[PDB]
Amino acid sequence: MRYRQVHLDFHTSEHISDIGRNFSKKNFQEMLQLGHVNSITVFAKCHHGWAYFPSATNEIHPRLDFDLLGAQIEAAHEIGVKVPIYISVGFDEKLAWEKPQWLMRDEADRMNWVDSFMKPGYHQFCLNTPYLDLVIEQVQEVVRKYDGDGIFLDIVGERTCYCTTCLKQMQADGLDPHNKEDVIANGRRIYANYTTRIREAIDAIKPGLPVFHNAGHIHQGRRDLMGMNSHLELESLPTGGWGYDHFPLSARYAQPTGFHFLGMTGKFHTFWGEFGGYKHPNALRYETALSLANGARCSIGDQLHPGGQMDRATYELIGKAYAEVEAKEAWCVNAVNLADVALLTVEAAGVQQESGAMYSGKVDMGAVRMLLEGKILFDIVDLESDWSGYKVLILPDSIVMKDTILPKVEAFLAAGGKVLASGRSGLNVELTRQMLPLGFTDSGLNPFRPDYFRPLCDGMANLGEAAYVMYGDGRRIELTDGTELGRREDPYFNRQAFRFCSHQHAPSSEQEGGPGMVESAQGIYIAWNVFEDYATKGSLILKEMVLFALRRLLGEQITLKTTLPAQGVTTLQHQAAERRYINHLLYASPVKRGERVEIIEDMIPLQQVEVQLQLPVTDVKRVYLAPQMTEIEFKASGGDVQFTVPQLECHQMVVVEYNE
Amino acid sequence: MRYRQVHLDFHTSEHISDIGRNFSKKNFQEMLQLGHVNSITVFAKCHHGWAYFPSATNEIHPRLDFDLLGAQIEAAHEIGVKVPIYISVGFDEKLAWEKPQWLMRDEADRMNWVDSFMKPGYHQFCLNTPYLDLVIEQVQEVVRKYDGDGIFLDIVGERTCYCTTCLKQMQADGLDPHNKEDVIANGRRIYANYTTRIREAIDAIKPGLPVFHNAGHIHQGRRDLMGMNSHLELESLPTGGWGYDHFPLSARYAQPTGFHFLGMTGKFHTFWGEFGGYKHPNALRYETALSLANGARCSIGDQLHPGGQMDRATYELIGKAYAEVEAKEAWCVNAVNLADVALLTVEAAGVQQESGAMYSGKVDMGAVRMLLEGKILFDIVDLESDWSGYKVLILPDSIVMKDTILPKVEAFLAAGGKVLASGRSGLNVELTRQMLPLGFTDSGLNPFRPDYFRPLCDGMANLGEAAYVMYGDGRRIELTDGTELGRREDPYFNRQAFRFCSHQHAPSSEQEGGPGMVESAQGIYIAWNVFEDYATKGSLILKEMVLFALRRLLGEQITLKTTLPAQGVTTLQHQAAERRYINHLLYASPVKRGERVEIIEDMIPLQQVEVQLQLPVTDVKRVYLAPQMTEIEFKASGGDVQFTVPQLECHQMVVVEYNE
Ligand SMILES: [Zn+2]
Ligand SMILES: [Zn+2]
Repeated sequence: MRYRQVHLDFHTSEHISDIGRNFSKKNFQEMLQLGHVNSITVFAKCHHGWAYFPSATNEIHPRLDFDLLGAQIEAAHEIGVKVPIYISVGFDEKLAWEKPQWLMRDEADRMNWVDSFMKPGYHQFCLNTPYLDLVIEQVQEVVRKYDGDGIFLDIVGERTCYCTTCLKQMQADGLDPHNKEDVIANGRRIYANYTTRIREAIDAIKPGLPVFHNAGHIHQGRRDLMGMNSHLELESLPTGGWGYDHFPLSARYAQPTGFHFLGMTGKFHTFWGEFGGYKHPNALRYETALSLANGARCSIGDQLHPGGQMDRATYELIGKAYAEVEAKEAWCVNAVNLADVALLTVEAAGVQQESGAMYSGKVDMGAVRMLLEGKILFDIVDLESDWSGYKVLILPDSIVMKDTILPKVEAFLAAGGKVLASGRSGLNVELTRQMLPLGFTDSGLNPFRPDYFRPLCDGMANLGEAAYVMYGDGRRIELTDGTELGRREDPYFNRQAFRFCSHQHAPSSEQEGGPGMVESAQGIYIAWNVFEDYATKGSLILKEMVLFALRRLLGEQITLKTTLPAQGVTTLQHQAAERRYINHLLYASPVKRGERVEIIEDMIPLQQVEVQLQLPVTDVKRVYLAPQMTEIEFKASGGDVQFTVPQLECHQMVVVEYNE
Repeated sequence: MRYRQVHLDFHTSEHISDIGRNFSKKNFQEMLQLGHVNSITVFAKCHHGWAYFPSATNEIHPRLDFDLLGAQIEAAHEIGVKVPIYISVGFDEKLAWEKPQWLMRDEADRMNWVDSFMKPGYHQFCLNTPYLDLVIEQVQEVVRKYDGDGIFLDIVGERTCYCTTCLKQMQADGLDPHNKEDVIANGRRIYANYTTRIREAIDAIKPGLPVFHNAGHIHQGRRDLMGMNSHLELESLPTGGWGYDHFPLSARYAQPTGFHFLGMTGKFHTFWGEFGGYKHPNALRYETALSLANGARCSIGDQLHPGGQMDRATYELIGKAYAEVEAKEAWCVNAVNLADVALLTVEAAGVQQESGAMYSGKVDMGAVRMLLEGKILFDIVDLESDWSGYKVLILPDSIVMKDTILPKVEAFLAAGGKVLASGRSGLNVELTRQMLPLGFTDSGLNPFRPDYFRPLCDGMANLGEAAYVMYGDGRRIELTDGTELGRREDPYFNRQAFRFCSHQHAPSSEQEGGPGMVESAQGIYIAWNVFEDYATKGSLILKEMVLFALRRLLGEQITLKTTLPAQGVTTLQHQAAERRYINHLLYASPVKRGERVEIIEDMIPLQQVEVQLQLPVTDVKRVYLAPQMTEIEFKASGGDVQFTVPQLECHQMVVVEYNE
């Protein structure tokens, strides 16, 4: 899987003329070279529904006079650039106008994404209709006729559809359209039927041609949906609707599954379709680095001007990131993540949470923020993952012990694992009893919110002893055999009519309300929804409480310590074949501009970044900066090594060579 | 005016007992010393309406047994700490329950801030009622009986009120309550009558006792409202509702007026009343530094626990900022700002704008962001300011040439000033004709939005030649005697039903649409609302266009150039008495946590920050880091000096000593 990809959008209105008139093999090749691009996904069929080749199963764009798809594959292949081919599935707008009977409908007869033809935008087809047969024919034609390096199928996933075809079919199969569960399950079958028919059609022509089905998100805990692809493309524009948490939450779930996967961002300031929109180079330098460090290849979105001329400014911008990716690839191929901590996301565990961004939940964003800022080495796991390689399992806020979860947690604890649990985590489904041996009994929903946490151990809060406000829902708890690491204090009263103090919550009554943080032999419990609190209010104390509990659980076994500050990111990747570890160190700080877009313009050097590793190896040979190939001083005793990076700009890889 | 103030909130419910029971002279003094506090505003009367002294004109808090106000003034005065005294005016909640007839009403009979007594919160009194007489009595009592260092009067400003008293009075004075203008003007008289009665009552007891009337914002272009105070306190919690633009927009307007003024932030993570809420020290280190650099003293908000014990964690946190302010004060007293650029805010010019934060407009935030990120030395000016000392006047987006503005702009241009204007700036009120000699004629509202700007000069856009998307409303214009610095390109069409291309706007038609940026002898015009665009979308090209035009207008006369990166702030302040300039250099990067709060945890050193100054002095004696008192190498030729700061952490002052 190539590291330096471009996703070249070509959603082009029938009402624009002279399509491709300014295309040239020379221009296409010069700009790929300016961008250091080694793969470019080009269009066979766009959202408007047109083919960019003289098609027999679809209509060519009515203002295109030549085989643009063919010319692009030839131009790229002649300079060693691979060319996966894009087909819009969910959208075919020129067919939408002829076959509205095949479009998705909600319960109230509404189309998506746009609810009429009297407004601009696209109308999604239902794959439970004969539109599926037309899609297979069109996919078959492209796979037969063109020497592409794979197929990208867009606007697909499990839907809920109430179109005439779906309502008749559900009634004939004895399903109830008024039962939401029935319609969700119908849509699971409809989607699986589509991906099964695509794999069979393609395997009858070019066996093992790569296929990716784009839903815009990799749904966690769904191995069936991931397995319908040959590889994963994580569409994740941090300035385009996804936010900056979405990529690490996805990548740290993807890498341990064994799938090859890329992070796809955009060249655009905002989102897809932003003609004339440009990030600063430093944004793409950091975003590509963060893909490499997490075990991913890179894609950068672009849209080709209707005239077919590739934009110089764009490939200048892509090249500033991709020249650096070229020099580092060698240290990223076949890499496996070393992690101390398994995070079972609320999403992976199949439990309801508050949305905090388009495809991320608030508990999950809370936890990932603390893990990244805390330099904890982690993977994200689901109920199918093997937990036994992880020292600590995090159960954030809402992991109730249902039939599908408790046995796997009990087995992890029996085998010597430790758990960090917060809030409802560990409760039975009924929320009446704590089922994990964490050293306390549950006395029910805490009856004050907000309330206070007082640390009872030194080195937890940077400012020391105080009553710190907790905004999360709490559990009142009673110590049994556990050790108290901090306590709950009640406010004088809850903010209410006739009883309120100042602008917000009442101050602390300074009356003890039982323990707030409890340590036992098998881990640490925090009596508040602290992870959702950190994604909502962002109080620093929430992170300090969690990172204190994790550092205590990991003790002397912690694999990494560093002075890399909070906004920085680190990973420790293993190239076994090459008998080396790669410590990835990054520092960039997105900053809010416009109303809410978080952007990167500055890239500030750090100096004298100290790392202490604890590798499961016998003898450390040497330590060097890649790709500079600059030895640095280190001190090693067995697999325990310490070093200092003189200077870090954006991203620095530090290679530790060993003897096993 | 002291540099190290605390605003000690004490809004305390009647339903909390043992008020002040844990107060002690020793605790109050220890915590002031831990915090390096040299002034603390303490409460005589809170929002709940209680006195904190045995009052004859108001009721003491019913659970307070001793003169808390008296004890606090004595404890502070005995260690050389000044004590201004706080009186809630707008709120007296225990009186609200007895005299609801004196409360403000809107057109629909609604109270503010909270629209019933069956919900928690405060109910604002109307100062057009006999409540004003009770306020004067209570202010008189506090000024007679207590040795305070000033009065802070809270919840006041110009209102619009439709209470029974106001409606009767308006009808009797021949005003029309259904005419909004009439009610606004009534409220201007009501507020002026309140501040006039306060100054006369206080001057009859302690002539020239400091008074500040808090509206939460200094309204720009209103010298009458500023002049009702002895000094200005800019309430500006960047994590508490105000945002990070509000302080520089206010401070760079305040300093050149001659008022002594402070920046008031909070110790809290969020806003006032956040018991148990704590920022990281680095946030207050930066925020206090930014006050010093802009010519302001510092206040940090706190709220005293009802028990009267000052919180150790809080005064640890305040001390980490205030120890550093103590060492730097010497270089901030009697300082005057050196600026190349006058920014006439939309607010100062009295013109409508889109709100972009609680008390800042989008055009004004756009402009301040570009000036700070661009290291342009600036003041904010109104129609009463003297413009003649400024090389460049900025007219952002919407400064139409009404009777109150055009003569002052024509006089500034005649005297050799240059203007940067955008969008509607310079148009007549009718928006049919450009009234400034900027080298083009106006051909009306541009009929495409969005559209494109192509730079025609090198060194404008970091990625070079391209069509960059402009989202702001445009003016189509026609070159006459001006020079074109870039052009407008039309899209194929506007996004509409039946005509749309891809997800957003149509790509560039590459058809010239007239000039977009025009240079003349007297300045530069940009044919888009670029400042509102930068506060909405945040496209980097918008800043690059503006800073290119400003650098061109200033040419060789630019007073400062630096490698301090974009997120950094610089000012050049003049201590005339001490025959030195102070170059202030800051780097901190607030980062979004929770849902939207922008916080500071990291403080990253910068290295080898280069500055070139052009001072109007003959001979530079020396250059040193204060307060370290460390000489640095420099090269001077007349008033032209260059130096390099080895290391900058948070804030560094660089002192340039001269001979005139
Ligand atoms: Zn359907
Ligand atoms: Zn009134």
